[PDB]
Amino acid sequence: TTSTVRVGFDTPQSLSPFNALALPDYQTARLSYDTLVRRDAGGVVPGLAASWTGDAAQLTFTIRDGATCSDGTEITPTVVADSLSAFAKNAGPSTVVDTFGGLNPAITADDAAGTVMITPEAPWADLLAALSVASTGIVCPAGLANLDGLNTGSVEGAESGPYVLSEVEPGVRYTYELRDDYDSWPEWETTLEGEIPKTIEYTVVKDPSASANQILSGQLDLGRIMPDSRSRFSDSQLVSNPFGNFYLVFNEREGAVFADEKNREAVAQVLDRDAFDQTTTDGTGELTDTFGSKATQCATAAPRPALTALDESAAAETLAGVKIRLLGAQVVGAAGAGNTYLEAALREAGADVTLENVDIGTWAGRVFGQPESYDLTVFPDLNFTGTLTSGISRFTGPDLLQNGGNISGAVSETANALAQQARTATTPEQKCAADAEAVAALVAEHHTVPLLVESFIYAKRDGFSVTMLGGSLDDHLFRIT
Ligand SMILES: CCCOC(=O)c1ccc(O)cc1
Repeated sequence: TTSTVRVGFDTPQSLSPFNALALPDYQTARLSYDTLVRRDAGGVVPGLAASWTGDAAQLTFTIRDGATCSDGTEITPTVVADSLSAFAKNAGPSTVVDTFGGLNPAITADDAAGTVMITPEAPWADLLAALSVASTGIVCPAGLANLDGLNTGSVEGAESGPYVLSEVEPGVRYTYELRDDYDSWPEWETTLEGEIPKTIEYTVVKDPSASANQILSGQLDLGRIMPDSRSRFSDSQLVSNPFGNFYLVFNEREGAVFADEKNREAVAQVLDRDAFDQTTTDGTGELTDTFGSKATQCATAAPRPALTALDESAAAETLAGVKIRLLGAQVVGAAGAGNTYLEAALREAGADVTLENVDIGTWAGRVFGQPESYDLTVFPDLNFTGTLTSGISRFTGPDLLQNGGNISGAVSETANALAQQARTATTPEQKCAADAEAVAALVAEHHTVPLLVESFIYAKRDGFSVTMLGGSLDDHLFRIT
Protein backbone atom coordinates (compact mmCIF):
# COMPACT_ATOMS: atom_id res chain seq x y z
CA THR A 1 0.00 0.00 0.00
CA THR A 2 2.28 2.79 -1.34
CA SER A 3 1.31 6.23 -2.75
CA THR A 4 4.56 6.58 -4.78
CA VAL A 5 5.14 5.54 -8.45
CA ARG A 6 8.73 5.60 -9.88
CA VAL A 7 8.47 6.21 -13.69
CA GLY A 8 11.43 5.86 -16.11
CA PHE A 9 11.72 8.64 -18.74
CA ASP A 10 14.22 10.64 -20.89
CA THR A 11 15.94 13.87 -19.69
CA PRO A 12 13.78 16.99 -20.22
CA GLN A 13 15.31 19.94 -22.17
CA SER A 14 12.79 22.23 -20.31
CA LEU A 15 10.16 22.17 -17.49
CA SER A 16 8.41 25.29 -18.98
CA PRO A 17 5.29 24.44 -21.08
CA PHE A 18 6.27 27.33 -23.42
CA ASN A 19 9.72 25.77 -24.22
CA ALA A 20 8.36 22.14 -24.49
CA LEU A 21 9.75 20.29 -27.62
CA ALA A 22 10.51 16.66 -26.47
CA LEU A 23 8.22 14.02 -24.81
CA PRO A 24 9.85 14.41 -21.33
CA ASP A 25 9.04 18.20 -21.49
CA TYR A 26 5.32 17.31 -22.06
CA GLN A 27 5.30 14.47 -19.45
CA THR A 28 6.43 17.00 -16.72
CA ALA A 29 4.20 19.85 -18.09
CA ARG A 30 1.28 17.32 -17.84
CA LEU A 31 1.63 16.91 -14.00
CA SER A 32 2.28 20.64 -13.17
CA TYR A 33 -0.34 22.32 -15.49
CA ASP A 34 -3.97 21.66 -16.67
CA THR A 35 -5.09 22.04 -20.36
CA LEU A 36 -8.57 23.38 -21.38
CA VAL A 37 -9.46 19.93 -22.89
CA ARG A 38 -8.13 16.35 -22.56
CA ARG A 39 -8.10 13.29 -24.85
CA ASP A 40 -10.44 10.28 -24.64
CA ALA A 41 -12.14 7.76 -27.00
CA GLY A 42 -14.08 9.53 -29.82
CA GLY A 43 -12.24 12.88 -29.34
CA VAL A 44 -11.69 15.45 -26.52
CA VAL A 45 -13.33 15.74 -23.02
CA PRO A 46 -13.65 18.87 -20.82
CA GLY A 47 -10.61 19.56 -18.58
CA LEU A 48 -10.10 23.09 -17.13
CA ALA A 49 -12.82 24.22 -19.68
CA ALA A 50 -16.28 22.76 -18.73
CA SER A 51 -17.52 23.23 -22.35
CA TRP A 52 -16.64 24.96 -25.66
CA THR A 53 -18.51 26.05 -28.82
CA GLY A 54 -17.11 27.09 -32.21
CA ASP A 55 -15.80 26.34 -35.71
CA ALA A 56 -12.27 26.16 -37.17
CA ALA A 57 -12.57 29.99 -37.62
CA GLN A 58 -13.14 30.57 -33.86
CA LEU A 59 -13.67 28.64 -30.56
CA THR A 60 -15.17 30.04 -27.31
CA PHE A 61 -14.31 28.12 -24.09
CA THR A 62 -16.23 28.51 -20.82
CA ILE A 63 -13.87 28.05 -17.80
CA ARG A 64 -14.98 25.59 -15.07
CA ASP A 65 -15.78 26.58 -11.44
CA GLY A 66 -13.63 25.68 -8.37
CA ALA A 67 -10.40 25.80 -10.42
CA THR A 68 -7.41 27.22 -8.55
CA CYS A 69 -3.57 27.63 -8.67
CA SER A 70 -1.01 26.14 -6.21
CA ASP A 71 -1.11 29.56 -4.35
CA GLY A 72 -4.98 29.77 -4.31
CA THR A 73 -5.68 32.31 -7.14
CA GLU A 74 -9.10 31.60 -8.79
CA ILE A 75 -8.46 30.38 -12.40
CA THR A 76 -10.49 33.01 -14.35
CA PRO A 77 -10.66 33.67 -18.12
CA THR A 78 -8.07 36.50 -17.62
CA VAL A 79 -5.59 33.90 -16.18
CA VAL A 80 -6.24 31.43 -19.05
CA ALA A 81 -6.18 34.14 -21.81
CA ASP A 82 -2.90 35.47 -20.21
CA SER A 83 -1.36 31.92 -20.24
CA LEU A 84 -2.38 31.17 -23.90
CA SER A 85 -1.19 34.72 -24.87
CA ALA A 86 2.17 34.12 -23.07
CA PHE A 87 2.40 30.69 -24.87
CA ALA A 88 1.70 32.22 -28.35
CA LYS A 89 4.53 34.82 -27.94
CA ASN A 90 7.11 32.79 -25.89
CA ALA A 91 6.78 29.23 -27.36
CA GLY A 92 8.75 27.98 -30.41
CA PRO A 93 7.36 29.46 -33.69
CA SER A 94 6.84 25.80 -34.84
CA THR A 95 4.50 24.77 -31.94
CA VAL A 96 2.62 28.17 -32.15
CA VAL A 97 1.63 27.81 -35.89
CA ASP A 98 0.82 24.10 -35.13
CA THR A 99 -1.69 25.37 -32.44
CA PHE A 100 -3.20 28.60 -33.94
CA GLY A 101 -2.33 28.17 -37.66
CA GLY A 102 -0.21 31.34 -37.15
CA LEU A 103 1.70 33.62 -34.69
CA ASN A 104 -1.19 36.16 -34.19
CA PRO A 105 -4.39 34.57 -32.78
CA ALA A 106 -6.97 36.82 -31.02
CA ILE A 107 -7.36 35.76 -27.33
CA THR A 108 -9.83 37.59 -24.99
CA ALA A 109 -11.31 36.97 -21.51
CA ASP A 110 -14.70 38.00 -19.98
CA ASP A 111 -14.73 37.24 -16.19
CA ALA A 112 -18.50 38.16 -16.20
CA ALA A 113 -19.44 35.78 -19.10
CA GLY A 114 -16.90 33.18 -17.72
CA THR A 115 -15.58 32.75 -21.34
CA VAL A 116 -12.19 32.65 -23.15
CA MET A 117 -12.51 33.33 -26.93
CA ILE A 118 -9.75 32.27 -29.41
CA THR A 119 -9.91 33.53 -33.04
CA PRO A 120 -7.24 32.14 -35.40
CA GLU A 121 -6.01 34.89 -37.80
CA ALA A 122 -7.26 32.40 -40.45
CA PRO A 123 -9.45 29.28 -39.82
CA TRP A 124 -7.55 26.42 -38.01
CA ALA A 125 -9.31 23.05 -37.36
CA ASP A 126 -6.33 21.76 -35.28
CA LEU A 127 -6.85 24.46 -32.53
CA LEU A 128 -9.30 22.40 -30.37
CA ALA A 129 -7.04 19.25 -30.37
CA ALA A 130 -3.81 21.35 -29.96
CA LEU A 131 -5.20 22.73 -26.59
CA SER A 132 -5.29 19.10 -25.23
CA VAL A 133 -1.41 19.09 -25.47
CA ALA A 134 0.51 19.43 -22.13
CA SER A 135 2.55 22.44 -23.46
CA THR A 136 -0.72 24.53 -23.65
CA GLY A 137 -1.26 23.86 -19.91
CA ILE A 138 -2.34 26.99 -17.98
CA VAL A 139 0.53 28.90 -16.27
CA CYS A 140 -0.90 30.96 -13.31
CA PRO A 141 0.34 34.57 -12.76
CA ALA A 142 3.25 33.42 -10.49
CA GLY A 143 4.77 31.61 -13.55
CA LEU A 144 4.36 34.51 -16.07
CA ALA A 145 6.37 36.75 -13.62
CA ASN A 146 9.43 34.38 -14.01
CA LEU A 147 9.73 32.48 -17.36
CA ASP A 148 13.49 31.67 -16.81
CA GLY A 149 12.21 30.06 -13.54
CA LEU A 150 9.73 27.67 -15.27
CA ASN A 151 12.56 26.21 -17.48
CA THR A 152 14.41 24.60 -14.53
CA GLY A 153 11.56 23.76 -12.06
CA SER A 154 8.67 24.88 -9.83
CA VAL A 155 7.91 28.65 -9.43
CA GLU A 156 5.68 28.94 -6.30
CA GLY A 157 1.96 29.35 -7.24
CA ALA A 158 2.49 28.73 -11.02
CA GLU A 159 0.91 25.22 -11.16
CA SER A 160 -2.70 24.93 -12.49
CA GLY A 161 -2.20 21.11 -12.44
CA PRO A 162 -2.61 18.38 -9.78
CA TYR A 163 1.13 18.15 -8.81
CA VAL A 164 4.01 20.46 -7.76
CA LEU A 165 7.67 19.48 -8.42
CA SER A 166 8.81 19.41 -4.73
CA GLU A 167 12.38 18.02 -5.26
CA VAL A 168 14.82 18.25 -8.24
CA GLU A 169 18.13 16.50 -9.04
CA PRO A 170 18.77 17.80 -12.61
CA GLY A 171 19.09 15.02 -15.25
CA VAL A 172 18.41 12.36 -12.52
CA ARG A 173 15.07 12.63 -10.60
CA TYR A 174 12.01 14.96 -10.62
CA THR A 175 9.84 14.36 -7.54
CA TYR A 176 6.17 15.45 -7.91
CA GLU A 177 3.86 15.68 -4.83
CA LEU A 178 -0.01 15.63 -5.15
CA ARG A 179 -1.68 18.81 -3.73
CA ASP A 180 -4.46 18.62 -1.05
CA ASP A 181 -6.42 21.55 -2.60
CA TYR A 182 -7.03 20.05 -6.12
CA ASP A 183 -10.34 18.51 -7.29
CA SER A 184 -10.46 19.99 -10.84
CA TRP A 185 -9.96 16.63 -12.68
CA PRO A 186 -11.19 16.30 -16.31
CA GLU A 187 -14.68 14.97 -17.30
CA TRP A 188 -13.33 11.53 -18.43
CA GLU A 189 -15.96 9.30 -20.15
CA THR A 190 -13.56 6.34 -19.44
CA THR A 191 -13.41 4.88 -15.86
CA LEU A 192 -9.89 4.13 -14.45
CA GLU A 193 -9.21 1.28 -11.98
CA GLY A 194 -6.86 2.40 -9.14
CA GLU A 195 -5.73 5.43 -7.06
CA ILE A 196 -4.18 8.76 -8.28
CA PRO A 197 -0.55 8.61 -7.00
CA LYS A 198 0.39 11.06 -4.18
CA THR A 199 4.09 11.14 -5.24
CA ILE A 200 5.48 10.73 -8.81
CA GLU A 201 9.30 10.25 -9.00
CA TYR A 202 10.07 10.92 -12.73
CA THR A 203 13.44 9.05 -12.83
CA VAL A 204 15.88 9.61 -15.78
CA VAL A 205 16.98 6.27 -17.37
CA LYS A 206 20.05 6.66 -19.63
CA ASP A 207 19.18 3.71 -22.00
CA PRO A 208 16.57 0.94 -22.56
CA SER A 209 18.76 -1.88 -21.03
CA ALA A 210 18.95 0.26 -17.81
CA SER A 211 15.14 0.92 -17.92
CA ALA A 212 14.38 -2.88 -18.05
CA ASN A 213 16.99 -3.83 -15.35
CA GLN A 214 15.41 -1.26 -12.95
CA ILE A 215 11.81 -2.55 -13.48
CA LEU A 216 13.17 -6.09 -12.89
CA SER A 217 15.33 -5.26 -9.78
CA GLY A 218 12.51 -3.00 -8.40
CA GLN A 219 14.32 0.41 -8.68
CA LEU A 220 11.42 1.44 -11.03
CA ASP A 221 7.69 0.53 -11.07
CA LEU A 222 6.97 1.79 -14.66
CA GLY A 223 9.45 2.40 -17.52
CA ARG A 224 9.81 2.27 -21.32
CA ILE A 225 11.23 -1.01 -22.78
CA MET A 226 12.91 -1.68 -26.19
CA PRO A 227 11.20 -4.48 -28.22
CA ASP A 228 14.15 -6.92 -27.59
CA SER A 229 13.44 -6.68 -23.80
CA ARG A 230 9.77 -7.92 -24.22
CA SER A 231 10.62 -11.65 -23.60
CA ARG A 232 12.12 -10.68 -20.13
CA PHE A 233 8.54 -9.91 -18.84
CA SER A 234 5.13 -11.66 -18.58
CA ASP A 235 2.57 -10.30 -21.14
CA SER A 236 0.77 -8.82 -18.05
CA GLN A 237 3.69 -6.42 -17.10
CA LEU A 238 3.51 -4.92 -20.67
CA VAL A 239 1.30 -2.03 -21.89
CA SER A 240 1.72 -1.41 -25.65
CA ASN A 241 0.37 1.82 -27.28
CA PRO A 242 0.75 3.19 -30.84
CA PHE A 243 2.95 6.33 -30.49
CA GLY A 244 5.30 8.40 -32.76
CA ASN A 245 4.93 8.37 -36.59
CA PHE A 246 8.38 8.39 -38.26
CA TYR A 247 9.37 10.23 -41.49
CA LEU A 248 12.53 11.73 -43.05
CA VAL A 249 13.23 15.49 -42.82
CA PHE A 250 15.99 16.98 -45.09
CA ASN A 251 17.82 20.30 -44.70
CA GLU A 252 16.71 21.56 -48.17
CA ARG A 253 18.08 25.15 -47.84
CA GLU A 254 20.04 26.60 -50.81
CA GLY A 255 23.73 25.56 -50.31
CA ALA A 256 22.97 22.30 -48.36
CA VAL A 257 23.43 18.90 -50.15
CA PHE A 258 19.66 18.01 -50.01
CA ALA A 259 18.72 21.33 -51.71
CA ASP A 260 19.25 19.14 -54.82
CA GLU A 261 16.16 16.87 -55.21
CA LYS A 262 18.34 14.22 -57.02
CA ASN A 263 20.23 13.65 -53.68
CA ARG A 264 16.94 13.32 -51.67
CA GLU A 265 15.69 10.62 -54.15
CA ALA A 266 19.05 8.73 -53.79
CA VAL A 267 18.40 8.53 -49.97
CA ALA A 268 14.83 7.26 -50.76
CA GLN A 269 16.37 4.63 -53.14
CA VAL A 270 18.69 3.35 -50.31
CA LEU A 271 16.20 3.06 -47.35
CA ASP A 272 14.45 -0.35 -47.12
CA ARG A 273 11.31 0.46 -45.04
CA ASP A 274 11.10 -3.28 -44.09
CA ALA A 275 14.77 -3.37 -42.90
CA PHE A 276 14.22 0.05 -41.18
CA ASP A 277 11.11 -1.35 -39.37
CA GLN A 278 13.01 -4.57 -38.33
CA THR A 279 15.96 -2.56 -36.81
CA THR A 280 13.67 0.14 -35.27
CA THR A 281 10.55 -1.76 -33.97
CA ASP A 282 11.33 -5.50 -34.72
CA GLY A 283 7.71 -5.76 -36.06
CA THR A 284 6.04 -4.13 -32.96
CA GLY A 285 5.44 -1.06 -35.21
CA GLU A 286 3.44 -0.66 -38.46
CA LEU A 287 4.54 0.77 -41.84
CA THR A 288 2.69 3.95 -42.97
CA ASP A 289 2.85 5.88 -46.29
CA THR A 290 1.53 9.10 -44.61
CA PHE A 291 1.95 11.35 -41.49
CA GLY A 292 0.03 9.04 -39.10
CA SER A 293 -1.69 5.68 -38.49
CA LYS A 294 -5.08 4.45 -39.85
CA ALA A 295 -6.57 6.17 -36.74
CA THR A 296 -5.24 9.55 -38.08
CA GLN A 297 -7.91 11.77 -39.75
CA CYS A 298 -7.71 11.57 -43.63
CA ALA A 299 -4.95 8.89 -43.48
CA THR A 300 -7.00 6.38 -45.64
CA ALA A 301 -8.33 9.08 -48.10
CA ALA A 302 -7.15 9.20 -51.75
CA PRO A 303 -4.59 9.32 -53.02
CA ARG A 304 -2.04 6.92 -51.47
CA PRO A 305 1.50 8.31 -52.15
CA ALA A 306 3.78 6.69 -54.79
CA LEU A 307 6.93 5.79 -52.79
CA THR A 308 10.35 5.60 -54.51
CA ALA A 309 11.39 1.94 -55.20
CA LEU A 310 14.77 0.76 -53.77
CA ASP A 311 17.62 1.39 -56.31
CA GLU A 312 21.00 0.89 -54.52
CA SER A 313 22.90 1.08 -57.92
CA ALA A 314 21.40 4.50 -58.91
CA ALA A 315 21.99 5.74 -55.29
CA ALA A 316 25.71 4.67 -55.39
CA GLU A 317 26.31 6.83 -58.53
CA THR A 318 24.49 9.83 -56.93
CA LEU A 319 25.85 9.82 -53.32
CA ALA A 320 29.52 8.89 -54.13
CA GLY A 321 31.63 11.14 -51.79
CA VAL A 322 28.48 13.21 -50.86
CA LYS A 323 28.80 14.62 -47.27
CA ILE A 324 25.68 13.95 -45.14
CA ARG A 325 25.35 15.20 -41.53
CA LEU A 326 22.89 12.54 -40.23
CA LEU A 327 21.19 13.70 -36.96
CA GLY A 328 19.59 10.88 -34.89
CA ALA A 329 17.09 10.69 -31.98
CA GLN A 330 17.82 7.74 -29.59
CA VAL A 331 14.02 6.94 -29.54
CA VAL A 332 14.32 5.78 -33.23
CA GLY A 333 14.82 2.13 -32.15
CA ALA A 334 16.83 1.02 -29.05
CA ALA A 335 19.68 3.60 -28.67
CA GLY A 336 18.87 5.06 -32.16
CA ALA A 337 19.46 1.72 -34.00
CA GLY A 338 17.17 2.94 -36.86
CA ASN A 339 19.51 5.95 -37.37
CA THR A 340 22.45 3.46 -37.41
CA TYR A 341 20.70 1.37 -40.15
CA LEU A 342 20.14 4.58 -42.23
CA GLU A 343 23.84 5.68 -41.85
CA ALA A 344 24.97 2.16 -42.92
CA ALA A 345 22.69 2.14 -46.05
CA LEU A 346 24.08 5.64 -47.01
CA ARG A 347 27.70 4.44 -46.30
CA GLU A 348 27.36 1.41 -48.71
CA ALA A 349 26.08 3.95 -51.35
CA GLY A 350 29.52 5.68 -50.94
CA ALA A 351 28.28 8.78 -49.02
CA ASP A 352 30.66 10.50 -46.49
CA VAL A 353 28.22 10.11 -43.50
CA THR A 354 28.71 11.42 -39.91
CA LEU A 355 25.89 10.26 -37.54
CA GLU A 356 25.19 12.07 -34.21
CA ASN A 357 22.89 9.72 -32.18
CA VAL A 358 21.72 11.99 -29.28
CA ASP A 359 18.99 11.82 -26.56
CA ILE A 360 15.47 13.09 -27.53
CA GLY A 361 16.04 16.38 -25.59
CA THR A 362 19.33 17.27 -27.36
CA TRP A 363 17.88 16.12 -30.73
CA ALA A 364 14.87 18.50 -30.26
CA GLY A 365 17.07 21.55 -29.40
CA ARG A 366 19.14 20.87 -32.58
CA VAL A 367 16.11 20.44 -34.97
CA PHE A 368 14.02 23.43 -33.67
CA GLY A 369 16.95 25.63 -32.41
CA GLN A 370 19.67 25.10 -35.11
CA PRO A 371 17.97 23.76 -38.30
CA GLU A 372 21.13 24.52 -40.42
CA SER A 373 23.27 22.21 -38.13
CA TYR A 374 22.36 18.91 -39.95
CA ASP A 375 21.37 17.59 -43.44
CA LEU A 376 19.02 14.63 -42.67
CA THR A 377 17.21 13.12 -39.64
CA VAL A 378 14.52 10.47 -39.01
CA PHE A 379 11.82 12.72 -37.46
CA PRO A 380 9.80 10.82 -34.78
CA ASP A 381 6.66 13.06 -34.91
CA LEU A 382 4.07 13.15 -32.08
CA ASN A 383 0.78 13.67 -34.02
CA PHE A 384 -1.03 15.44 -31.09
CA THR A 385 -3.90 16.76 -33.29
CA GLY A 386 -4.49 13.32 -34.95
CA THR A 387 -4.57 14.89 -38.48
CA LEU A 388 -2.12 14.93 -41.46
CA THR A 389 -1.64 18.73 -40.80
CA SER A 390 1.02 17.93 -38.09
CA GLY A 391 3.38 16.42 -40.73
CA ILE A 392 2.53 18.69 -43.77
CA SER A 393 3.32 21.83 -41.62
CA ARG A 394 6.99 20.57 -41.31
CA PHE A 395 7.55 21.00 -45.10
CA THR A 396 5.34 24.06 -45.99
CA GLY A 397 4.93 27.83 -45.34
CA PRO A 398 7.77 30.16 -44.23
CA ASP A 399 11.03 28.57 -42.92
CA LEU A 400 11.56 28.06 -39.14
CA LEU A 401 14.37 30.69 -39.53
CA GLN A 402 11.56 33.21 -40.51
CA ASN A 403 9.43 32.19 -37.41
CA GLY A 404 7.48 29.70 -39.61
CA GLY A 405 6.76 25.97 -39.02
CA ASN A 406 8.87 24.81 -42.01
CA ILE A 407 11.57 22.68 -40.23
CA SER A 408 13.17 21.43 -43.54
CA GLY A 409 13.22 24.81 -45.41
CA ALA A 410 11.56 22.90 -48.31
CA VAL A 411 9.83 25.00 -51.06
CA SER A 412 7.04 22.82 -52.65
CA GLU A 413 4.73 25.16 -54.63
CA THR A 414 2.17 22.28 -55.02
CA ALA A 415 2.27 21.30 -51.28
CA ASN A 416 2.14 25.02 -50.16
CA ALA A 417 -0.97 25.58 -52.33
CA LEU A 418 -2.59 22.30 -51.06
CA ALA A 419 -1.86 23.39 -47.42
CA GLN A 420 -3.78 26.67 -48.18
CA GLN A 421 -6.83 24.97 -49.87
CA ALA A 422 -6.96 22.60 -46.81
CA ARG A 423 -7.71 25.85 -44.82
CA THR A 424 -10.31 27.18 -47.39
CA ALA A 425 -12.01 23.69 -47.36
CA THR A 426 -15.88 23.77 -47.31
CA THR A 427 -16.28 20.10 -46.17
CA PRO A 428 -14.26 17.42 -44.31
CA GLU A 429 -13.93 15.46 -47.66
CA GLN A 430 -12.30 18.43 -49.52
CA LYS A 431 -10.02 18.89 -46.45
CA CYS A 432 -8.95 15.16 -46.63
CA ALA A 433 -8.55 15.45 -50.46
CA ALA A 434 -6.27 18.55 -49.98
CA ASP A 435 -4.28 16.85 -47.12
CA ALA A 436 -3.82 13.44 -48.89
CA GLU A 437 -2.69 15.26 -52.11
CA ALA A 438 -0.24 17.47 -50.08
CA VAL A 439 1.41 14.26 -48.62
CA ALA A 440 1.50 12.59 -52.10
CA ALA A 441 3.14 15.78 -53.54
CA LEU A 442 5.77 15.90 -50.71
CA VAL A 443 6.55 12.13 -51.27
CA ALA A 444 6.70 12.56 -55.11
CA GLU A 445 9.13 15.59 -54.83
CA HIS A 446 11.29 13.58 -52.31
CA HIS A 447 10.66 16.08 -49.43
CA THR A 448 10.16 13.07 -47.08
CA VAL A 449 9.84 9.27 -46.99
CA PRO A 450 7.03 8.11 -44.62
CA LEU A 451 8.43 5.18 -42.55
CA LEU A 452 6.32 3.71 -39.69
CA VAL A 453 4.17 4.16 -36.56
CA GLU A 454 6.13 2.83 -33.51
CA SER A 455 4.78 1.19 -30.30
CA PHE A 456 5.52 2.73 -26.86
CA ILE A 457 6.04 -0.35 -24.61
CA TYR A 458 5.65 0.30 -20.85
CA ALA A 459 6.92 -2.55 -18.60
CA LYS A 460 5.43 -2.35 -15.06
CA ARG A 461 5.58 -4.09 -11.63
CA ASP A 462 2.55 -5.66 -9.83
CA GLY A 463 0.19 -3.04 -8.29
CA PHE A 464 0.99 -0.47 -11.05
CA SER A 465 -1.13 0.33 -14.18
CA VAL A 466 -0.72 2.95 -16.99
CA THR A 467 -3.35 3.95 -19.60
CA MET A 468 -3.23 6.16 -22.75
CA LEU A 469 -6.81 7.28 -23.62
CA GLY A 470 -8.06 8.37 -27.10
CA GLY A 471 -4.68 7.80 -28.84
CA SER A 472 -3.02 10.37 -26.47
CA LEU A 473 0.81 10.68 -26.44
CA ASP A 474 1.67 13.04 -23.46
CA ASP A 475 -1.14 12.05 -21.00
CA HIS A 476 0.20 8.83 -19.34
CA LEU A 477 -2.40 8.01 -16.59
CA PHE A 478 -0.42 6.26 -13.79
CA ARG A 479 -2.49 4.41 -11.11
CA ILE A 480 -1.61 2.35 -8.01
CA THR A 481 -3.61 -0.94 -7.88
C1 LIG B 1 8.35 14.97 -32.42
C2 LIG B 1 8.70 15.83 -31.24
C3 LIG B 1 9.75 15.24 -30.35
O1 LIG B 1 9.60 13.78 -30.34
C4 LIG B 1 9.68 13.18 -29.15
O2 LIG B 1 9.93 13.77 -28.12
C5 LIG B 1 9.42 11.72 -29.22
C6 LIG B 1 8.79 11.16 -30.32
C7 LIG B 1 8.55 9.80 -30.37
C8 LIG B 1 8.94 8.98 -29.32
O3 LIG B 1 8.71 7.63 -29.34
C9 LIG B 1 9.55 9.54 -28.21
C10 LIG B 1 9.78 10.90 -28.16
